[PDB]
Amino acid sequence: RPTFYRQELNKTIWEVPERYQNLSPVGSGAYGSVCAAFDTKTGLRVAVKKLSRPFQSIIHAKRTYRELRLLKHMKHENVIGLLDVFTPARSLEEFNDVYLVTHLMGADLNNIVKCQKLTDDHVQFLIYQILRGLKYIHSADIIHRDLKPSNLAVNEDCELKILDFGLARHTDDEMTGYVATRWYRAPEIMLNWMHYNQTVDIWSVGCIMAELLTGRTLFPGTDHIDQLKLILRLVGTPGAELLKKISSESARNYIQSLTQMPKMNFANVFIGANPLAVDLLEKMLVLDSDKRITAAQALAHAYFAQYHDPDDEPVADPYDQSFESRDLLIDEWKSLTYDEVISFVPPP
Ligand SMILES: Cc1ccc(NC(=O)c2ccnc(N3CCOCC3)c2)cc1NC(=O)c1ccc(NCC[C@@H]2CCCN2C)nc1
Repeated sequence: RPTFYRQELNKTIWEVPERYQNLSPVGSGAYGSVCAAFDTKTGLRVAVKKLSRPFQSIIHAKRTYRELRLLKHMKHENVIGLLDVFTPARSLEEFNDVYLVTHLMGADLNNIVKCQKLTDDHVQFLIYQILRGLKYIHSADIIHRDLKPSNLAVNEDCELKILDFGLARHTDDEMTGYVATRWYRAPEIMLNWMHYNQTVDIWSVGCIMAELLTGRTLFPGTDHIDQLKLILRLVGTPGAELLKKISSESARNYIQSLTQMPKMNFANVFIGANPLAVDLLEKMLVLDSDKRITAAQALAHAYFAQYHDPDDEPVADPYDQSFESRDLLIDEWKSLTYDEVISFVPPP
């Protein structure tokens, strides 16, 4: 057992192993708060997330367990992994806090797009890496669902990892109005049209890739409906096949009220872009999610010829998420989480 020390940081007491020094607050929300630190054991700059009252309700306890499971499984160069997980508790009886440790990220992709010269080469490399990461997570049936430039971290070498920095509770208020939390979302998620699949994240990749090519948000809607109109303007209104797959009858009935529009010419929206980038965008930004290119198919697209190596694009180990349908009490979620904390083995 390491020795732990205590310190107050803004609003709470952080109790962490001695290896972790120079803790400095970097973010806070209702689900957790994060400090940057130096891990003296590995020489790494690390982020330390202390979950906020992780076992306060069934919803919080299950979300704690879910995030811990996910981070324990994800072992890929383009996906955030878990460097450490700890608790000051010496037994299940006293277990109440959970701290998760990852590499400390620097710039995100907003910090890249808002103020650099992005060549086509940069765009190929950055999108290649997102798709490489997504082939991996999707091979485990892990769906991100909130892929957006602020969740992609990028180093000075343009190396990228997919994360989720979200520290707040999931919410309606959050996706309301002229907000980046909605601009990248697939329209079937945005309007709850149907059970969504892993290509919700490929739609987001199309939106991010468009934005690296033009420097502008592709669909900066002022609300859900305005955004839906921007979308349909570009990709055209749904045809009969897609309409049937809209299980929501009110939603299906709303889209039929709209004047039909044809899919636009993407070379005339993405003026000057590499024709192969334009081709790829046409395959990503398809309204019917059954017809969208997958991450694995996209990595094989000619746009990525300079980067694609089918022997160096790995898939994940099988990921059991049967717990998602398990009906458990707070203390059972808490014990499952405890076992995962104590069984953690650090990466090499
Ligand atoms: C410590 C920690 C603990 C857990 C997590 N969780 C996740 O990333 C996470 C949670 C749920 N799902 C995840 N998955 C979903 C499937 O696709 C892969 C990602 C990922 C993430 C962190 N890391 C951070 O939150 C973090 C915070 C700040 C930071 N650097 C500070 C500077 C910021 C970073 C980018 C822009 N900068 C201003 N680095 C890491």
